[PDB]
Amino acid sequence: TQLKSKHPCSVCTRRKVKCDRMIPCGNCRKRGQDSECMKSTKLSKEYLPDLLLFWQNYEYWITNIG
DNA sequence: ATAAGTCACATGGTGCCGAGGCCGCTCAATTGGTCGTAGACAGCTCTAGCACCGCTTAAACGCACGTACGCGCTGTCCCCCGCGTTTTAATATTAGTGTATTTGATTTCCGAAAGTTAAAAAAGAAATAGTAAGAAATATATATTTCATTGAA
Repeated sequence: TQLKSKHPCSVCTRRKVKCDRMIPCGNCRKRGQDSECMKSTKLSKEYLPDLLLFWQNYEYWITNIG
């Protein structure tokens, strides 16, 4: 779930009958609109570890050598 | 006779404090207006529950008889109370921790409210099957006829 804000959907704060706290929003999923979710603040992970693996090769061939 | 100087004397004026009066600020209470809404009021037509009466009889009252249980008497036995003397925790006094409720603040939740809108359904008509009564089909028992056979006119 990864809930760290516990703050309601800003577009959904208008009619805040429920708040499922799901990403992007349970109310938006009921509403079927992800674009409206992006318009608000509203507080993708498998590429960071491979890039860190790649960093070791980068700093050896740029900073140390070259 | 008078200008100038002395001495006291009576009053003018300026200043902070005290007491009374007015005013503004705020909060609560009260009342009038207003308008959506509901209740009183006629008004009408309909169910519907008494008055009567016949009647048929199930039920009820009355008189007489008796015996099944209510109570009274008398024994005999168990059976809580009454003291007397030991035991034993209730109980009031501090007290300390560690829960356990309560109050503000807030912030995210949940349903009253209003407006459309579609489904459940209610009434009425038609189909159809259940059931009872009637008529026909038929199986069966019995009389009747006819022929054969064997004994009488």
